[PDB]
Amino acid sequence: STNPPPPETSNPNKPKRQTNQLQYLLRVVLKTLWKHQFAWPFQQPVDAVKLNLPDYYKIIKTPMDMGTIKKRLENNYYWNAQECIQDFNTMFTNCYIYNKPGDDIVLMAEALEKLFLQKINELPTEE
Ligand SMILES: CNC(=O)N1CCc2c(c(N3CCCc4cc(-c5cnn(C)c5)c(C(F)F)cc43)nn2C2CCOCC2)C1
Repeated sequence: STNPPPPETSNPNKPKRQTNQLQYLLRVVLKTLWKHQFAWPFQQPVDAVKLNLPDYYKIIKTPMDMGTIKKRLENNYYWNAQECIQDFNTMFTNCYIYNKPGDDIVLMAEALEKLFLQKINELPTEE
């Protein structure tokens, strides 16, 4: 099997805006998670081809990763902060759906999600 194309990251047919919450999600949330010791499995789409996992995209039909989230934030793809937050949650849920609980990949996702929830609990009120 090939990999699927990555999720769409740009759409010139929908309106664009910048807000302080989206700025916070790119500059504080994404930046802090990206530099984490355990970020590297989530920084790009799961490469089922290189990792020889033929059933990954048979099980995971809504893939998401922090490289896509990065690109969507940079392209002003999100109108609402909640759209981005939902993408982060999809990434974590995909990991918990596919991977063995208590094993290395899941432990790494849990560490990132804890940090994610801490930063989101400090999401600034709309400017
Ligand atoms: C968020 N990532 C994610 O959800 N994933 C899906 C499942 C997965 C991944 C890896 N990773 C990730 C870490 C790097 C890695 C490296 C190799 C590898 C082996 N040799 N070389 C040169 C590299 C392999 C291997 F499967 F090919 C797998 C993986 N494992 N699993 C499964 C875990 C259950 O058990 C079977 C493998 C990603």
